[PDB]
Amino acid sequence: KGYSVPPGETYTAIEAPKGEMGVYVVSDGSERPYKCKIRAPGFAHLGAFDHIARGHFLPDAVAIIGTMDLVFGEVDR
Amino acid sequence: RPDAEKRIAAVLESFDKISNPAAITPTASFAKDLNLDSLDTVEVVVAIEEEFGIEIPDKEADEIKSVNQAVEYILAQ
Amino acid sequence: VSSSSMPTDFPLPSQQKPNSAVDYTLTTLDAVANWARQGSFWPVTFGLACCAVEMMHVSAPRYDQDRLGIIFRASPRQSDIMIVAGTLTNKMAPVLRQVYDQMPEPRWVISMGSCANGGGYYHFSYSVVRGCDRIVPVDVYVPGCPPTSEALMYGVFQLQRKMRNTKITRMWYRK
Amino acid sequence: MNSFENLAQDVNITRSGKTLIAKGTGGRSSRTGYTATVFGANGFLGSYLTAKLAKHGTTVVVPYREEMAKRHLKVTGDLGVVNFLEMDLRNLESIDEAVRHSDIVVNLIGREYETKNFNYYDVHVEGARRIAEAVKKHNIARYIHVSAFNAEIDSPSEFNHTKGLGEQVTKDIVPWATIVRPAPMFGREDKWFLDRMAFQETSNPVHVIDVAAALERICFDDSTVAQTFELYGPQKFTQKQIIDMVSETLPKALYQAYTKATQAIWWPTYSPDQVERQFLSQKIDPSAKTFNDLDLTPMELPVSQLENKEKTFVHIL
Amino acid sequence: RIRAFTINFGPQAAHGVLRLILELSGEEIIRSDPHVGLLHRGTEKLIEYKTYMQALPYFDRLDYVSMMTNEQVFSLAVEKLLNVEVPLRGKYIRTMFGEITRVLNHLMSVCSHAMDVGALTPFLWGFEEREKLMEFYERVSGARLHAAYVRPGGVSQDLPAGLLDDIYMWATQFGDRLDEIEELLTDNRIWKLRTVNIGTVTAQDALNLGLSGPMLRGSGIPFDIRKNAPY
Amino acid sequence: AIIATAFAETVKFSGSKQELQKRTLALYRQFLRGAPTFADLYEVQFSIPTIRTKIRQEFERHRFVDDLSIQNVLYAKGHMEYQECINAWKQQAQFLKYFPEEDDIQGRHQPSNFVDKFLKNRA
Amino acid sequence: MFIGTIILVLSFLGFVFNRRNIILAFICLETMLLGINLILLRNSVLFDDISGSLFAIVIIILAGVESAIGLSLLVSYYRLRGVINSYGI
Amino acid sequence: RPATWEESEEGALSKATKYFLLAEMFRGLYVVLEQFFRAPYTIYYPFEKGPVSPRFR
Amino acid sequence: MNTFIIFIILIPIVGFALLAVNILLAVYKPYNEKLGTRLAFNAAFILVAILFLPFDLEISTLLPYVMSIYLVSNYGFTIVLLFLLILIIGFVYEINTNALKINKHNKPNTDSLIYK
Amino acid sequence: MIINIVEILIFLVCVLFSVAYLTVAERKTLAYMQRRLGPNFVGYYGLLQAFADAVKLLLKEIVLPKESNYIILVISPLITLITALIGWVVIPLGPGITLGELNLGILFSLAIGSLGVFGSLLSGWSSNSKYSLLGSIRSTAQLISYELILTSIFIIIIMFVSSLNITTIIETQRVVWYCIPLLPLLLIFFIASVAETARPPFDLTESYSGSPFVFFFLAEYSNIILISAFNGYLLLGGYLSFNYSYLFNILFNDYSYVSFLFEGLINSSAYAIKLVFLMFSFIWVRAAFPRFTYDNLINFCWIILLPLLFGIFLIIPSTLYIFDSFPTL
Amino acid sequence: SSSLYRVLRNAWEVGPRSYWKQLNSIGDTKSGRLVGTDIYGNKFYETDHQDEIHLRTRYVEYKEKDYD
Amino acid sequence: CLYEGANWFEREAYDMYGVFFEGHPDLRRIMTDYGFEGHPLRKDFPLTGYTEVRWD
Ligand SMILES: CCCCCCCCCCCCCCCCCC(=O)OC[C@H](COP(=O)(O)OCCN)OC(=O)CCCCCCCCCCCCCCCCC
Ligand SMILES: NC(=O)C1=CN([C@@H]2O[C@H](COP(=O)(O)OP(=O)(O)OC[C@H]3O[C@@H](n4cnc5c(N)ncnc54)[C@H](OP(=O)(O)O)[C@@H]3O)[C@@H](O)[C@H]2O)C=CC1
Ligand code: SF4
Repeated sequence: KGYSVPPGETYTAIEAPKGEMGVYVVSDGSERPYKCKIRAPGFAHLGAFDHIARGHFLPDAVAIIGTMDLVFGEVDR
Repeated sequence: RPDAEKRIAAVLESFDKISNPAAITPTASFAKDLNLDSLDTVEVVVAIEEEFGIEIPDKEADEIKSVNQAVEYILAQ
Repeated sequence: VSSSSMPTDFPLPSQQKPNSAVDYTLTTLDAVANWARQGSFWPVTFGLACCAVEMMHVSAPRYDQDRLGIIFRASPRQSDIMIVAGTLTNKMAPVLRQVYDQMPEPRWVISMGSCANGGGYYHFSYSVVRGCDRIVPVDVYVPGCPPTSEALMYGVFQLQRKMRNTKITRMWYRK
Repeated sequence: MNSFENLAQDVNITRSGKTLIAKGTGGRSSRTGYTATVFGANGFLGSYLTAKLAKHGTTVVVPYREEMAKRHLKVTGDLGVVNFLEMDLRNLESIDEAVRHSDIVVNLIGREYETKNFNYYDVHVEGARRIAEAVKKHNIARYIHVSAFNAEIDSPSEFNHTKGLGEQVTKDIVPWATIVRPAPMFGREDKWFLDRMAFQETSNPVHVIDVAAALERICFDDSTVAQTFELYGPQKFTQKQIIDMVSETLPKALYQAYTKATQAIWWPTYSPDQVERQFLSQKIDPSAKTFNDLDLTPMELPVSQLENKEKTFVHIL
Repeated sequence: RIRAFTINFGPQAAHGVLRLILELSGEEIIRSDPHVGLLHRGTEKLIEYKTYMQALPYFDRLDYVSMMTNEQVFSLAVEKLLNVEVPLRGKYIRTMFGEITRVLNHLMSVCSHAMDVGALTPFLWGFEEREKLMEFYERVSGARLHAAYVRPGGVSQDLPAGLLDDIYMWATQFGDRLDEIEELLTDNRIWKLRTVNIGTVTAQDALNLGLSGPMLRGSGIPFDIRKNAPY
Repeated sequence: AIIATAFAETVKFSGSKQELQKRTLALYRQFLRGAPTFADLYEVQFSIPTIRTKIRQEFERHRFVDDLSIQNVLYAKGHMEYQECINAWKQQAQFLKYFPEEDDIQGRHQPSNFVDKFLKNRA
Repeated sequence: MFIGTIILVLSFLGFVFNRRNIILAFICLETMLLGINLILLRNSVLFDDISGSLFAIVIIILAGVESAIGLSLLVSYYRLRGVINSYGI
Repeated sequence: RPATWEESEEGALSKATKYFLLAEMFRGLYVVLEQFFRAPYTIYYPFEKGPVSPRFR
Repeated sequence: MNTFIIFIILIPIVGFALLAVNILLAVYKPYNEKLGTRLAFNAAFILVAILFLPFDLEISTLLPYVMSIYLVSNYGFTIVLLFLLILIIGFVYEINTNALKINKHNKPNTDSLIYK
Repeated sequence: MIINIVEILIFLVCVLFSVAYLTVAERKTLAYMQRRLGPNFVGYYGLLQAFADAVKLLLKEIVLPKESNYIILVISPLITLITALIGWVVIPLGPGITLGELNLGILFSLAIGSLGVFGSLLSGWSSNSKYSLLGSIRSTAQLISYELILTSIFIIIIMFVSSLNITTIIETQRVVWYCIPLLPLLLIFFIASVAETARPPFDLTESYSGSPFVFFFLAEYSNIILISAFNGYLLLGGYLSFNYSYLFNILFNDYSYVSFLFEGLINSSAYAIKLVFLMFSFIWVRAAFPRFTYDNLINFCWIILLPLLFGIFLIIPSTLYIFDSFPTL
Repeated sequence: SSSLYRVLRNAWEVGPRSYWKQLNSIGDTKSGRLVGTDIYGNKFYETDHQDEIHLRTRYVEYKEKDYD
Repeated sequence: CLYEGANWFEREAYDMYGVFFEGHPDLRRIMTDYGFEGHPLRKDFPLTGYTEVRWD
């Protein structure tokens, strides 16, 4: 069966080395989570790509991927 | 101009729900004269204008209801 | 011609040993070509998740791959083989097929991981292909969800053993 | 959802006595119950045939010659559906072992050119001898034998001669063989067709997906036993006509001397009995059954304004 | 009308399964558009049909170079919901394995950045330190890459018998193995010129984009969670 | 992401039925203008009036919908579909999702009556 | 003198009856200069002196500079018209 | 406030000798030259296996 | 008949042999999936190769001088000095104008935040 | 006529073996710089691996795309192969040991090195795609931009010899090499040589199968050893090591074929040890450095190196003038 | 180590017969102790030598020329 | 309108749930198949889905 979690909601964020990584989990009161959501750091980093990479050359569009450090397990799940 | 009118007629017979292709008078209005749909208005307009290679803005396009307005329009080029 | 001359007993290619000077010649030429296809061994990788880091431990200085002759020509136009190292979603199954399409004709593919054969951890998901068996015809399966760099190298050695008995020139002799 | 279109029903009995309950809906993960052996499934017809056969879950047993090519038919079926097993036509136990559990079996072994080990007489009338021996031996319902068009024995053409000899052999041995004569065959990247190029003979080309469809539509109804079928397209074509359709889509003795020179190579050279077949043309049996027997109709073989819009774009930044 | 030329950084320096439609005017990027979803598998739908202990490996699947941190965030959320407190040794041990996970992550990404820019020896030196650390993972958990070690009650099991004496022996030499990698990049003038005014983000729009960690602290803002909201 | 994609539209919801009818007819015009670039772009077997009859058929599916909000959600889904098709993001394998009927005949024995539905128990 | 005369004459007539594109006109101009070079360097060899070689080494440099000038002229022709016509300028 | 060019302890000659004689480039060159002369890490896989803990799966 | 010309003719024999060996030896077997307007460019791209040529013509103009350097001693030296300096002045034109740059079109937008 | 063809196939077997083993050498020292082994899988100690790769790539499928000139695409490999290999005549392995002793050897070595640009640019017109063109544009722009300063360094060196013969330069360098006075020129010539092959310090455009690949591959490393040969003769001592007159007056007593054998061994051992240290430095600079943007590269060549080179044009004839030291023909 | 002295003294300790088979098996030269053999037949060795790296002390010499 | 980092998040909430955000430039799908009909993170949507993929 598993253990039962009391009913509630939490957003818990820690600092992954990529950045602030959080999870928002909604507990029904059952032994399955009613809802889980992963806030990945690299999702917000790749969403921010257009804002920064305007007006850079094509080689410097590659050195900026390696500073937001996209592993893509983060960005899509 | 005169076989331009023949050409505008020439592709307007190239459809259906037309139970007489001889019923296309020079002021043939697509809804009541020809029994055309809400959709066949903008179907057979788009078919008129790819015959020439012209392109239409859309208040130049939603205004057209009749063959006379098409061949009065057509000298935009 | 009304008389059939085909023999009622002739060995299968898995059971046949060379006897004639032409057989030893084609066996030597076949050995030479196979040795080049093994000693140079170029792994196009279509790995899209975690097994890719486990592949980059085969590039690491503890378990080296270049000491085997392995280098990642990162273009399918020059890679001998493909490695599906990771999942296959339904958005990428034609992309994986198009990358598989472009490689030149002596081509193999090994399936690295458990997400790459039969769906894996994500087997009952809406956006996943249940293994690249549906897309590409795969020769060696390396199992392991992170299939140990040990085990991926072992799958490479298994593929090189498959390259030993390919018999490209004996086959032209109708064994 | 999916559905069994190849089947008339669910519960099918074969004539040997086996009861076959098909399971589930149609599609990849379900099974019809039939076991089929397709000889020459490596071939250009046979790839499409067992693609259509393993699509619904028919267990297909394919005997292969080389194992490097056969890999492209593992994709076509479910896990456990296609079963590869090695075969030479010489070792007769491999032939009677591949057909041992088939309830239907298809031959397509036919070769364009004679080589060092096989003439046309051993591929077309003696391999078919041995396969029909096996089906004779094993009580297999629905032996299907594929031939060429222009398949008669009075022909000067050794190909056409020994293929008529081959059907003589398979009517000799199994009385219940369906026997199928397709026309010239056009499809994707065919060997001596569209990619070979992209003349007063007249023959019909048929699309190969519909000869495979027609073949499978033969395979499952037993209205089709001990009848020979000829499968010809809709409209009759000249070679110069065909190649000039192709053109706007995109002395005999020393020509034979040239093909003499070019056969002694590992690439598939032109056969000399092939120019011989070129003067021959498509004369089809009227006392046969064509496409409309099995409910299908085959597919037929058939500057001034951008300069001024360019005048508003930017070209040098 | 400056007409833009369109290409992709397709899946086949893109780190794998990314697609990136760029629109260029010669050299310049005037528009960017990352396409994402070629790796998306629906893990978030799948967690809803597993229990919490069965949902634990879904987390070290995602962000597959920093596993213990992904385990730690889900375990801390379930701890907060469960209203339980982990023992003392269980806290220190997850501090330690969340920091060698941090070393492994920064190692992998710094050397991967150096490879796609063009320096390729740090790739291999960092990956040898990654082998030295993945053995510590295999001692501790069972598997090297995916460890289900950090659990919502705490830790999976106790340390092996002599590992504390071994991480010390590793650290004594890693201190200089890192200065060595630092020397051919930090004051390399080619590595400098390639990244000095590249990727500048102002501190006010680093907040509006929702950026954090090394990108928010790249811009001058003193914020990190293990000092501000510690755990 | 302050700059948006080329064939973008800020999603906006209409309080009137007729202005949504205006937007729907403009959308039909965009689709049928783009039918030849769809035929070139996706390397299709057939010719352009079959793309045009499918666009018309996909619009005659949703003609007698009354509720204005459901027509708004329908119009937004349709514009997203146009933006995917015109920008060459969808591939040919998902462009040909729209044509399951056209590619091949799926075989014999199409069940029409109760009995040939019964003989295969709807398969 | 034959090779320089015939390359100059054939180069000239290929320039004159050029109706197909513009860069055939450029390369026919350069081959005309080549033919002039051939005639002059033969005369320098036959007369045993450097002065034809002097004019030839100067006209090499002038041909290069004219190619640079005129191809920048074509680029500026192309700036405002993103097409070059087949019939000509 | 960032220092101007005139409030710097290095001479222009000292600063530009490091400029034209590539000083720290040579330093980073000499690092990997040192690494040429040391022991590699490679084990030979089917002849030598790497780490095992009993917990391994 | 020297050993200079066997080289000139023999290097192609090397190449013709090797690409023969592959074309004669390897699989062709292609298909559609295996197989497979104009863009604008910045001015410095075309500029580097157009202005390349007047410097190249100078470098091969030094080539008659450095072979004659003894015979024109103290006199051709000064003529070459004047030649080189006349071309150095066109070069300082070129680098004062910042000609060969491709410069990025988007700034941080320096213009300040004023109100009302 | 037996003599010269046996000599030329001896020279060909030497140089076309040594371009193959340079590949095996770069993989092994790139590996040991990265603290791993090189190949040891295919020879007794890893050798004939370039043979393994050539044996396999002459078995590889050639793809001629929809987009392509077929003829242009397969004879751009040969015109780059042939002119990457033609420049191997004029290098001396000793005094007067070339495959052709012509009095204008630098003019030839300089004219062949300008013929090598085409097989980049021309093969951009192969497979005409909009990104398959401007990458070739950036490639050829860098290529011509750095052969400018290559030619410049050549003409600076010939200001000391005043002869376009090559072994005349090496006999002139017996009193001192030319790197010892002109050491900034050794640095400038090394980096221009690295750019002229587009090595992966100075690579941007990287960042076929079969015969068009192995011809480009052989042309790349033949260009490596050819520009290394250029550095070896005009900047370092060509075949010169030390005096070795006293050692001979100890050893020998009169001219014999073993004495000429010994002297040729010493001369080409000196030449080969220069060339081998130079190729090691090529691989050693490949291992340690990231790459360039096109703008950093063009700024580097036209704005930094070339004005300094103008200063060198002014300074070196002026010091040959101040002390009355002009070289005589 | 990466030395020539190590391969030198190990080639002298193991002998030329065993050197040619160890060169046809691995790239290295190794001097072991024969801890034991396999039921399949696979001789195993442990090296006590000072200039060894971690994870090099133990190894296998196989029986067949195709080894797993 | 206020947060430039919000829209991708809104867009993900669009595809998994079908929730709309009026006044949004480029609301469309993200991290799902392009021809995907359905909103996955939704209690009426089944786990394994409606469709599957193979090579015909
Ligand atoms: C006071 C000194 C003497 C005074 C006399 C004047 C000069 C005489 C000496 C001339 C010798 C010149 C040698 C080459 C000069 C290089 C100058 C340089 O550093 O280029 C700078 C350039 C960018 O310039 P910038 O934007 O201003 O940034 C510089 C950061 N401060 O940076 C770049 O664009 C890239 C820099 C590339 C550097 C080469 C990189 C790869 C080549 C490495 C070669 C190493 C050779 C070692 C081989 C060893 C063999 C044993
Ligand atoms: N123009 C055409 O295409 C026509 C074809 N046909 C006939 O249809 C049949 C198949 O035609 P098609 O598919 O187009 O061409 P194929 O290439 O398929 O014909 C050869 C097939 O049978 C195999 N084969 C040939 N000889 C042997 C042999 N001794 N032993 C084992 N297998 C052998 C081949 O194996 P492998 O794959 O390894 O090469 C291959 O699978 C043939 O009988 C042909 O006569 C009918 C009329 C015209
Ligand atoms: S196989 Fe395992 S480690 Fe590899 S990507 Fe899939 S789940 Fe991740």
